[PDB]
Amino acid sequence: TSIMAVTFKDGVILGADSRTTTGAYIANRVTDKLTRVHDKIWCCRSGSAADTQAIADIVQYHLELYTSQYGTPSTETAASVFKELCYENKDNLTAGIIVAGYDDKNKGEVYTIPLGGSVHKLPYAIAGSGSTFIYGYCDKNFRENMSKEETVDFIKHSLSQAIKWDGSSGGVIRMVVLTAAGVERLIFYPDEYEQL
Amino acid sequence: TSIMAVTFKDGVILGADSRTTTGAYIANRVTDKLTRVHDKIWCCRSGSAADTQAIADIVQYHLELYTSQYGTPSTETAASVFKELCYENKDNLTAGIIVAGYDDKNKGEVYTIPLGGSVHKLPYAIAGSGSTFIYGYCDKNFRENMSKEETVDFIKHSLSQAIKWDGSSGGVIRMVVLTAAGVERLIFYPDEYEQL
Amino acid sequence: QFNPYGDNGGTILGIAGEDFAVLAGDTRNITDYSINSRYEPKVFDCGDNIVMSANGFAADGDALVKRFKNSVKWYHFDHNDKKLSINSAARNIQHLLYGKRFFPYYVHTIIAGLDEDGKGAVYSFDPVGSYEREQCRAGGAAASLIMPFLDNQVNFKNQYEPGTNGKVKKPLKYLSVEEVIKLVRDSFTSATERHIQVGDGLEILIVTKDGVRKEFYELKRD
Amino acid sequence: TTIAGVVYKDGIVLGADTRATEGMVVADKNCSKIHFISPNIYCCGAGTAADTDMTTQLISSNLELHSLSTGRLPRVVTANRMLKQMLFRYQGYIGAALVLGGVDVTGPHLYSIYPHGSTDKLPYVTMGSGSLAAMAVFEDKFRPDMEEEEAKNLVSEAIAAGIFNDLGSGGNIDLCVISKNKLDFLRPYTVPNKKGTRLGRYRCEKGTTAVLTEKITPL
Amino acid sequence: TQQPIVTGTSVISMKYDNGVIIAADNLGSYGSLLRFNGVERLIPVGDNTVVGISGDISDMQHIERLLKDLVTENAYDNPLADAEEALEPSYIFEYLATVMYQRRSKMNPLWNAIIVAGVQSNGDQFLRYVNLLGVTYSSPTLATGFGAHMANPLLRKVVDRESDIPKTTVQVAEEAIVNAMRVLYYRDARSSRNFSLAIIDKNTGLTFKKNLQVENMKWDFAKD
Amino acid sequence: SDPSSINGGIVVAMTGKDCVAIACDLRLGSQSLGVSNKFEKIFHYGHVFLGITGLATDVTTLNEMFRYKTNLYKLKEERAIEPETFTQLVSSSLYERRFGPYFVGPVVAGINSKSGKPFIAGFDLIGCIDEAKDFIVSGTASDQLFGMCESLYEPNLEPEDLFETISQALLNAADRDALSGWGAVVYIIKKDEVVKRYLKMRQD
Amino acid sequence: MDIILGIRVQDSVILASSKAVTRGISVLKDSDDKTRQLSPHTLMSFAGEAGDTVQFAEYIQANIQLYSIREDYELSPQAVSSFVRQELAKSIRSRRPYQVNVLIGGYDKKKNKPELYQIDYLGTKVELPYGAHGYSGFYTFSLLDHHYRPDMTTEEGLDLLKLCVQELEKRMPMDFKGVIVKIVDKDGIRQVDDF
Amino acid sequence: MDIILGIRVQDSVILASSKAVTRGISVLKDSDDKTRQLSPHTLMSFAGEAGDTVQFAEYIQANIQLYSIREDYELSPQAVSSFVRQELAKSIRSRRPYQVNVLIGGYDKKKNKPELYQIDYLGTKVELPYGAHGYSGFYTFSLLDHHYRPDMTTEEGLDLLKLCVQELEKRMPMDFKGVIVKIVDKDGIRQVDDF
Amino acid sequence: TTTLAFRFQGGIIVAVDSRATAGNWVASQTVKKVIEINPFLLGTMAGGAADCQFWETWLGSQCRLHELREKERISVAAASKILSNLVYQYKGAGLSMGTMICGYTRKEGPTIYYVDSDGTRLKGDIFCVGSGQTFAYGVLDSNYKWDLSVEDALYLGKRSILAAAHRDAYSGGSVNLYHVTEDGWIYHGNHDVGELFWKVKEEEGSFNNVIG
Ligand SMILES: *C[C@@](C)(O)[C@](*)(O)[C@H](Cc1ccccc1)NC(=O)[C@H](Cc1ccc(OC)cc1)NC(=O)[C@H](C)NC(=O)CN1CCOCC1
Ligand SMILES: *C[C@@](C)(O)[C@](*)(O)[C@H](Cc1ccccc1)NC(=O)[C@H](Cc1ccc(OC)cc1)NC(=O)[C@H](C)NC(=O)CN1CCOCC1
Ligand SMILES: *C[C@@](C)(O)[C@](*)(O)[C@H](Cc1ccccc1)NC(=O)[C@H](Cc1ccc(OC)cc1)NC(=O)[C@H](C)NC(=O)CN1CCOCC1
Ligand SMILES: *C[C@@](C)(O)[C@](*)(O)[C@H](Cc1ccccc1)NC(=O)[C@H](Cc1ccc(OC)cc1)NC(=O)[C@H](C)NC(=O)CN1CCOCC1
Ligand SMILES: [Mg+2]
Ligand SMILES: [Mg+2]
Ligand SMILES: [Mg+2]
Ligand SMILES: [Mg+2]
Ligand SMILES: [Mg+2]
Repeated sequence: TSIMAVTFKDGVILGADSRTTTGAYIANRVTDKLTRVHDKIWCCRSGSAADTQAIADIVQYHLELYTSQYGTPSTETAASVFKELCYENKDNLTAGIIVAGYDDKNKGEVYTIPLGGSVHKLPYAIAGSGSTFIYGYCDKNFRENMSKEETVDFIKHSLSQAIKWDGSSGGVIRMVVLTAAGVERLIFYPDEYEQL
Repeated sequence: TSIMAVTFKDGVILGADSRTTTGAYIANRVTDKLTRVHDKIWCCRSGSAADTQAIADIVQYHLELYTSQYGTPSTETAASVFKELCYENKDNLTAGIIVAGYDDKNKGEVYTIPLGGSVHKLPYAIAGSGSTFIYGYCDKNFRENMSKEETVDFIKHSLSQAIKWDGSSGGVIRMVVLTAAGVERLIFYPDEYEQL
Repeated sequence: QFNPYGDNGGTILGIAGEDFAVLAGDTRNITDYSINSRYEPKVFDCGDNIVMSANGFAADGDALVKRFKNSVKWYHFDHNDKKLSINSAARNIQHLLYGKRFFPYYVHTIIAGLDEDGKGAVYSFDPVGSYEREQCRAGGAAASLIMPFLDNQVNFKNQYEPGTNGKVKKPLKYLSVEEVIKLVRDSFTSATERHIQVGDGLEILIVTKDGVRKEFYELKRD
Repeated sequence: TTIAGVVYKDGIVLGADTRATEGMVVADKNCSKIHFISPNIYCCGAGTAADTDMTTQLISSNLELHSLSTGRLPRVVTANRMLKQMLFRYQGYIGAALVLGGVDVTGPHLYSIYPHGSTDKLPYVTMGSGSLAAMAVFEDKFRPDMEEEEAKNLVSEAIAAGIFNDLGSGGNIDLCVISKNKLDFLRPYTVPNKKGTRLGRYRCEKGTTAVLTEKITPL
Repeated sequence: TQQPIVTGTSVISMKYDNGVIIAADNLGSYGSLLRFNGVERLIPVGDNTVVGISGDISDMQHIERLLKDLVTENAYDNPLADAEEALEPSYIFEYLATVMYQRRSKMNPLWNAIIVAGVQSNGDQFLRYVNLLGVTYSSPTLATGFGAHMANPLLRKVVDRESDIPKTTVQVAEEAIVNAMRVLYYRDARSSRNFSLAIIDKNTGLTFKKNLQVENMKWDFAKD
Repeated sequence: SDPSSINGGIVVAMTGKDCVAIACDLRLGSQSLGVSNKFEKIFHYGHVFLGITGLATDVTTLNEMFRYKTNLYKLKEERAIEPETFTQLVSSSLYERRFGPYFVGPVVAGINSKSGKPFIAGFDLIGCIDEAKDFIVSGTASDQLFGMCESLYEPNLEPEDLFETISQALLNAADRDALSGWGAVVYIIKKDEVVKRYLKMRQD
Repeated sequence: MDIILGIRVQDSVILASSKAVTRGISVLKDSDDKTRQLSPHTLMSFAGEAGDTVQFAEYIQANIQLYSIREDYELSPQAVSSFVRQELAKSIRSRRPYQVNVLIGGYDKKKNKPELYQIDYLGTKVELPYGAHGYSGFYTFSLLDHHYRPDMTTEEGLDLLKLCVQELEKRMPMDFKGVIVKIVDKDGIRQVDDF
Repeated sequence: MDIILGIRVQDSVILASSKAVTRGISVLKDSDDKTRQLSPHTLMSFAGEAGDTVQFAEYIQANIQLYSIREDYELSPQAVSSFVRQELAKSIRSRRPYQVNVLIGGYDKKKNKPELYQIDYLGTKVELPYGAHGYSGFYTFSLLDHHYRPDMTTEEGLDLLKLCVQELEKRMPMDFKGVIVKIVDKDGIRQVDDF
Repeated sequence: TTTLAFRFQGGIIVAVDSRATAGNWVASQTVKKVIEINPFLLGTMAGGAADCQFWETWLGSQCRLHELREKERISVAAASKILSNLVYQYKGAGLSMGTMICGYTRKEGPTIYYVDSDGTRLKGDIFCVGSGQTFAYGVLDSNYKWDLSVEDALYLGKRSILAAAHRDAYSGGSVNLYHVTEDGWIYHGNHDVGELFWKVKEEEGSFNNVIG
């Protein structure tokens, strides 16, 4: 899987490939790995598909119940609920989740939750099997307070490389843009990103 | 280990980090992983230190005896001798070797020999544990027929990233330049490359 | 770890008549749940009026058949073009198989032909070369489905005469070549219906004093 | 097993073969694999056969009770959730691999559910030993918004690919067409193999078997 | 005993009325890493045979050298090396089949699956498979590894039995092969877009096509 | 070690014209040692017949269990259980031990008393229903029985024609299995009479 | 525990059970009675794992004796055997199963018939004319197949049993230190003190 | 093979060796002589793995008999035992070692002394007043520690040996079918036919 | 398998069953477990079918070379020891072989040697080898005496295999009988257990554990 979340001036953007594998067989080539846990809190999923879906469904439930009682939860609160599930059930789970959200107060925020169940707040984050190949590229090319078009290009180029080298990643590049303006879904096909 | 060989206009340049590990202990922090098998045929060594030294010594012997009888061997010939040893003794060896040399006829050439014992002639090559992190970066930034100063920078930036992310790599960045002009040894210290 | 053996499926059937013999086999070749070929012959004319099949692991089967064919060739050279009798061929095959006792040929072998009195013969071998002459033998994947039917219909087992109630056995009347071919085709139709590795085609080699004849029939392809 | 489904213009077409096996032996040649969940939702089933039967039946039963309480037709998402959450809880030990298809108030929906509790929501899916053979046919010939008779043919063609090329699959082709206006449960849709004809009669004549004793009791 | 390191995926093939077609992608995988993007896995032998190889790439390169060396050796003291005593597909196959089975029997196999495609002296189509165990078989369509599961079902719809071979033209057969290569790219996680294709025809000879690509790719249904 | 082949034995059932037949061998062993040659595997609950192969302690336990359940059924329903209903009861009961199963291969046989329709069925050890019209087989010589039944069987046989078919299927299949035989029983079941016959077979 | 035999004749059931109790390399005792009286006309012999054998026998004995007091009635041998089988069949799926095999020899006072039941640690019950557990059966069943008749007297049963014990002394590797023999008939249970 | 004993008295060595040959669950023979005469005044008893035992004994016998012909002379018991030990010590580091334990009882005609050597399959040699191999020694050594005296007669040696065999029959689990006894003295080797 | 051979007043009796198994699969019921080495030597076969058939056929070749080289019939002692010394060379390799070398010569009289694949070689008067040896031992040992006639000995051997054919799941098919005397061996027929069992039951009044 190749997934990433990147903060920028107007907010945050999540990105992902669309490949799901069973050994060498691509079980779903058009997978949607960007899932919505609240209006403007989304996550990227890597690891066991069953585990990450089960977690994401429970988080969605917790935040819906939080909203009923205490209003809109912060991105930090969403990350804490993901962490709590992942840490306490570390022996039975294989889940690597990036949490990304837009507040008006805090603006864009990215939290990564690797296998251990630890939490790390970062300007951007990369994860999944295909992320190994783009550490070098992403570190050299990331800047803070990029524009929307720059951040879309930074994610598109990065995942293009992750897809190129990782057999476990592939298909379309999906993105989800989180700003004050709302929620925008973007898709990019092989014919576009392969020629970069 | 992080190693690479890159062809350019005037010839070829080999590059390497200097770290040698025994588990977490850095047994040699100033290691020389670029070894000379002929006047203008060198190799980069990754894998078992004992295996790669034993191989490099045998190749050096074969090419010295080739030279005594048939004059200067081609870079292709050197690669074939490395391949022959690595392929036929694949069950007992852990060696990943890049072979790089300068002919006047052929100019710069790079051959990579991964674990299997297969041979692959390439414009440039990367290898070692730290190479995983720079596939994305190297693919995006490599051009053919670069100048010497561009290729030194391309190798310096690449291995700087490989060192940054891989714990198994580190120390100084050594390089060896192979052109018609001769053989030049370059070294770059942490204080120089870390701030890139 | 490397596993030198594999299973290519298939099923074979030998039946000895009074003055003839048949050796049949399905033409499907498989590995696991995949079909490799719908027509890969398995039963071979080896010369000297002997037909052979080595069903199981197809590589070991091909190797063995190849070695026996060569054994027939060198028997002619070394013994003044003498015809290799079916009993002698069988003993030669025992030694070929037992030669690899500690790294076996993963196959169940059957040869068919005529004995030196002109009567029909079928010999049957385990993987390490133990053998015996029989009148009837199925081998391979669906052998457990076919052999009981052949005990019942060829040797008239558990069959008695109506009216006597268990006292007088049904007499052991001889089967014609047309009668035997019906049993083979129906045995393979049954085995195809109930065994997943059996199907595609049936190839029968018939041995008489006049020589080796072939017949081919379609089998269900799923 | 070869099970498959497609989303077409008016709704859903589900497909399945009819071979049940034990070991390498065929126990049933005409075995039904398309299960009833609710009147507007059906489920094709592959994997461990008992697990497939009981898992569909339990979720069908619970949806019936759910639907009686709410008074409205159930949705595919709730069938999907109930199956998913159960299979996840049991960590793969309930070896059910389903193709879930139905038509809601919200339109037609098709899912694939895996033994570990993962689900994919897709316009076409295939599962079982014969899923690759069947998926090859869909990658070759599928397009979105097909007409009914075209979609029927594509699914039938995909199951056939499994029947012939996969040894795990065989027998007849069953379809289930689901739209807003109708439900068409076609069993069998096609009989691609004739039953082999036997050339002899091997049945024994009366008094051929040897008996020791006999008893008769009326009812 | 070893384990394969750098690997090649599916080789697919079929017969048609006048000859045979064979194809294979240009990738050398290193586990999940798509390491080498310029690897040729169809290796021609003379002007009447193409050997398509999947599995371990170092063992492929070894086999490539054996075949190269076989051509050299057949030329020795052979005035008819480019005519009646040229190497045949059936000769080249039987050699490889002998080698493969010998190596498995010494518990040191060549970790490959091979398809030999060609046309014989008398115009007959030759198409046969051999693998690391020495197992051999022939069929109107043949495919290794992943292609056995996805390519064969599609190719068999064009040539289901022997009697369909004369009815199949080179255009129909080539379309089917290229169609199958697209399907494998969608669905095989260890495949690539770039491939090579080879036609060996009894009239037009050996045509070797490099740098082909999978095209007409349906991804539009993803956005929903 | 393998619980399904410690004790050994077989059951087969067939349909005919207005009749069904079910049959079983009489062996009980401890692997190679033959112990009993009077261990019947066919039981009945009213007009519904149940054959059970596999681990003998479970064969006995399940018989006792289904007697229990069908007795309470009859008391509450005020009628005997039918084959279709009993089949579902067997399936339920086996599946409730999904992760610690009874090591058995049950076979239902009977005639529905209301419709008059002949009925047979079979199950795996966790209760999946094989629901075939022609024949059902079970035991250590199941492969052998499958082959015999597929070549001998034909539809709509009269009771005494069917007797010969099922008997020859059982006997010839058992004689190719080390852990089956030692005697055999055949029930011919009609809508209102049942004929039970013991077969003469080789005692090795 | 090693050898336990049983044989049902015309009017009685005879149980023979070895006297040796071995642990490792030492024979700790050569006079061990591997039986318990469950009721006046029902006797159970037993063999299997150390501890489990006696613990199981005494537990069954206690329950049948409780039944006898409560109802002022002796359960039939058929009933006792069915109770024992259920206990073993319950046991086999426990945390720690009873590793005990048993023979139940009883005289049914209602039917005026001797009855012999063989039950293993799995709960596998069979009524037999003669039975054995463990390796003994491999020798003794073929003898009894040859020599047994249903209408034999108790003395003929004891002679046939001597022939079984001689064959076991000749051909078995372990010294089982002879057998204690007990007869179960209409008059109850008695021990043959010279064998 | 199971029990082999040896005891050296005043003027002789006495070797007792069991008669049973068991394979699995069946005692195949009850009259097996587990000894070979190496020379007229030297006897070797043996026990260990099937096949290896006899093969080793007969091989040693052949070599000593060859020495006897070549030199027209009988090797001392000390010499024969040293030859045997070396063969076993060579064996233990082979591809497939001989799994055989031995006792060598001899009368040295030069020194006019009986001698008993105990050697195991590793090549561990010891001269002893009394010896045993396998489990027998666990019972028999404590007896002999109590009752043995160096100046005993051959009849006293045989009584002391009966007391060893009775204790083994009482306390060992396996029926070894009694022992064949042989005396090695100045007049050669003879078998005690009633024991 | 069940093979027995025993010595008595009027020679040697040898009897064997005729079943071959591959697990619980009955592979054949018409198998020859007695090899006729010459007119005075028999070999029985138990264990691996190939191992027996091969090395006992080979034994017959080595017995022929002895009588060519030495102008004299090979002794039973010598014939048995060729086979025992052979299997001992293959010890640990996994040969499975349990056999009985039965024969007559003037030098030794009637003689039986037990030889097995782990090197054991034993002379004796009675042996039973196979999966069904215990069942045969039971009947044989309890009806044996030197006294026996040739008619009674032949029957007792026939009956001791029947006994094991019945109880042992891996023995059966038919009983092949041999009588060895000073003049050589004599075949005494193939007796199918299918018919023999019911005949022996009726005539002897035994096997009362059975329904029939
Ligand atoms: C790089 C990639 C594509 O693997 C990325 O990490 C995927 C993330 C993803 C996929 C779909 C939806 C959301 C997120 N992961 C997968 O594709 C996983 C790979 C995976 C499997 C198993 C484990 O650890 C136990 C980790 C990662 N694919 C699956 O989960 C598929 C659907 N199911 C299986 O492979 C079945 N296996 C059987 C063995 O037991 C585990 C599940
Ligand atoms: C990334 C790095 C630094 O590991 C790179 O690949 C090194 C290449 C190198 C180092 C020195 C000179 C030339 C080239 N490799 C090492 O530092 C190796 C790591 C390694 C060890 C073992 C194996 O495979 C068996 C592969 C890689 N370090 C060593 O070889 C050191 C000197 N020795 C040991 O770690 C001792 N071990 C003990 C266990 O048996 C293997 C050797
Ligand atoms: C291609 C095929 C035939 O496998 C397809 O998936 C079948 C789907 C099906 C659905 C409903 C009714 C009938 C058939 N599945 C089967 O036929 C399964 C195949 C199978 C066997 C074994 C295992 O083990 C994990 C999985 C799948 N057949 C069965 O389930 C049969 C009836 N029962 C058994 O094989 C008994 N085993 C015992 C061990 O536990 C699993 C059940
Ligand atoms: C009662 C029985 C069956 O045990 C008796 O001993 C048979 C004696 C016999 C003698 C001559 C000809 C035929 C039969 N033995 C068999 O039938 C053997 C039993 C057996 C199988 C396997 C082994 O393995 C060490 C030992 C004994 N059956 C066979 O030999 C069968 C027909 N063949 C195989 O099992 C083939 N395998 C292949 C691998 O190598 C071992 C033999
Ligand atoms: Mg990719
Ligand atoms: Mg089929
Ligand atoms: Mg069903
Ligand atoms: Mg039988
Ligand atoms: Mg038997």
